[PDB]
Amino acid sequence: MTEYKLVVVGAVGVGKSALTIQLIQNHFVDEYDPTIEDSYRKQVVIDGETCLLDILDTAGQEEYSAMRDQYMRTGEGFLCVFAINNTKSFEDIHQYREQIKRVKDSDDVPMVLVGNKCDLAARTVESRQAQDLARSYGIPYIETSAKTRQGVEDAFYTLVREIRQH
Ligand SMILES: Nc1nc2c(ncn2[C@@H]2O[C@H](COP(=O)(O)OP(=O)(O)NP(=O)(O)O)[C@@H](O)[C@H]2O)c(=O)[nH]1
Ligand SMILES: [Ca+2]
Ligand SMILES: [Ca+2]
Ligand SMILES: [Ca+2]
Ligand SMILES: [Mg+2]
Ligand SMILES: [Mg+2]
Repeated sequence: MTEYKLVVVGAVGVGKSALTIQLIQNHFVDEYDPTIEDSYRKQVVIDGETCLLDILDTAGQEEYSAMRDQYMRTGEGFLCVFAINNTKSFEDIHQYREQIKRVKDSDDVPMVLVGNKCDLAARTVESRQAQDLARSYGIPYIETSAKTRQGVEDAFYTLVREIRQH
């Protein structure tokens, strides 16, 4: 069957792991355990196609930035996550995209911009601000909550649909 290699990137604490775990295991992780690098694999049906999602959950701790080149090499599409209550994480997106761009030597790498924690009211990144960033990259912007599940399937499935346009 078709395999899609997805990679989830973004700053510390934005909810990369909680998003992936909500998608794959259908529950919310409330606690914080920093990730080094974990892999998840699950068979799903997307738009009638039975396929395998292979998802790499990466570290947001800058201390592990040296690992980024390797995972940017293998991935077919990237979920670039920030949190809507974390302006610095939004500003950090470009460093993730710029490296993805250099490593892929491409300006059309499949990606989706994700604004996570949309269940929280302490918003400092307005939807339109993120829409503008995504537009400049030529990719969709989607808001999610790993806590409530809002947008979670949408974000990952949209990334699959982006890879399919490549
Ligand atoms: N309210 C709310 N909290 C969230 C959401 N997503 C993650 N969190 C919380 O934010 C914290 C960090 O989440 P986590 O998924 O570990 O972040 P991460 O981006 O994987 N961190 P790291 O880069 O260190 O691996 C956890 O306490 C988690 O419960 C969300 O959508 N809503
Ligand atoms: Ca829980
Ligand atoms: Ca390279
Ligand atoms: Ca692009
Ligand atoms: Mg994590
Ligand atoms: Mg502002």
